[PDB]
Amino acid sequence: EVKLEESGGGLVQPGGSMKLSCAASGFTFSDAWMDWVRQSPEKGLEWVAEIGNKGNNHATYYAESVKGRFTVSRDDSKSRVYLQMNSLRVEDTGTYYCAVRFAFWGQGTLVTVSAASTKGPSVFPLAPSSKSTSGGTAALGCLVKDYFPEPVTVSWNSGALTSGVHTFPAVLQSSGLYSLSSVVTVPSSSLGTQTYICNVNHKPSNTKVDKRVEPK
Amino acid sequence: DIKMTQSPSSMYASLGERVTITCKASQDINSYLSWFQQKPGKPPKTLIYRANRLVPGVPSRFSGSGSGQDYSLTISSLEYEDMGIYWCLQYDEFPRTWGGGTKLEIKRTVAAPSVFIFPPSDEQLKSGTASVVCLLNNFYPREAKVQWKVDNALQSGNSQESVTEQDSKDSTYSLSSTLTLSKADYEKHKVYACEVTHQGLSSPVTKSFNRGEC
Ligand SMILES: CC(=O)N[C@@H]1[C@@H](O[C@@H]2O[C@H](CO)[C@H](O)[C@H](O[C@]3(C(=O)O)C[C@H](O)[C@@H](NC(C)=O)[C@H]([C@H](O)[C@H](O)CO)O3)[C@H]2O)[C@H](O[C@@H]2O[C@@H](C)[C@@H](O)[C@@H](O)[C@@H]2O)[C@@H](CO)O[C@H]1O
Repeated sequence: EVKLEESGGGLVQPGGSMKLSCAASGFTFSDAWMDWVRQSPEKGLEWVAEIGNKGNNHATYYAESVKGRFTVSRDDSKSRVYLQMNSLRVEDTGTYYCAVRFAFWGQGTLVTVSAASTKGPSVFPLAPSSKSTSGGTAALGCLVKDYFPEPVTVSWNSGALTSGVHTFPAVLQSSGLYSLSSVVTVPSSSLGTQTYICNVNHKPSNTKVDKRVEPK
Repeated sequence: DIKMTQSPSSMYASLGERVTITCKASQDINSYLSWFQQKPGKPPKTLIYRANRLVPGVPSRFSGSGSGQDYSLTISSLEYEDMGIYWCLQYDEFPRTWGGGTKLEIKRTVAAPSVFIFPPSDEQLKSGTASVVCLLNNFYPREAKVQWKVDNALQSGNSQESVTEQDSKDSTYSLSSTLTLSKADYEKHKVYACEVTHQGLSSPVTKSFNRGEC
């Protein structure tokens, strides 16, 4: 099976540099031409760079937006393709994918070009309401507030609770920090007997929080 | 640059229905056209290359057609796992260029949301800001309106919301809205209300709390 795995992303300041790498397996790497493609909500998918195989002497090609700033290269002995990004701009922010012959894709690596500093979240309870009366359904959750950059993940009860969970897209606040909520619906009759813990991970700041959410 | 235009931008279809979506280039691209499916948070997956060649491992309900400038992808009979965003790519020339995507979602019956309001936590208030949250759980279709009121004053410009997608477990949407106030302003008012309008509700539903009342 073909496997591709990008690495090297994260937060970098405007004007900075970052090198992405893509490790490949499951095909004859030296015969493959490879591409970098990036994605954002604002622009959709955008082709970034291509490097040929031996048949065209490893010819390289670039989107006009990155010409002179980005360089694609490969090391066949390592089965790696690389993207060196210099003079980075805010609009270079996005998820960067490596692909073989536009046929198989890596999982992507998120590149955030921003002058803002890393900040871990505060985690606040969304506590189930005292008005209720049971035999019905209650909702509870966690508000993961004021973090940068993306992403955050949330689980409930260390992954033991998945039905009824909704973890929402984050919103970018006017402060430049993100906020996200995660909720679950549960029987109101369970509130006195079941424990509910949201497990929040903000890898960009190495922040992990387990927040127990209780009524009142 | 070759401009790629997909149509429709978004649509719904019922389980089993035939679906056809189009991708048109601004010049002849010689069938160097691929189609891809993408789920939220995941990479593209290539379905079809050179206009009509299926990638190994892709189900045969997918097929591609066209030549010159005009291309189409057909799902002969939709399966639940086929929801997602479909993209096209031309690779006849440099730069390679992409269409804007077609979002495909699954039809289901109308569902009115259950609505929940959450006060700011005491923990958050300690540091000067209050977030009030309104949850709309499991509704369909997606169009919904949240109106926030504070002592009957309509709030505008001080809320943000986001919505979940359909996925393998859920065919409805859910929506979270956060109203942000300063702690000082939060403590000056009593009645916090979230009013929800949705086609599945006979009349708008309001959920509210009074600050400082159990
Ligand atoms: C197989 C290979 O790497 N061949 C290269 C050759 O690249 C091929 O060029 C053709 C031109 O008709 C075409 O662009 C091939 O692309 C596709 C295809 O549409 O056939 C893309 C598909 O995603 C891919 N599918 C899968 C599942 O991998 C297929 C598939 O590999 C082949 O059909 C199998 O034979 O390929 C492309 O692979 C390359 O040609 C140069 O680079 C091309 C990208 C294009 O710009 C050409 O104009 C250009 O001459 C040559 C020279 O480096 O070397 C061969 O080895």
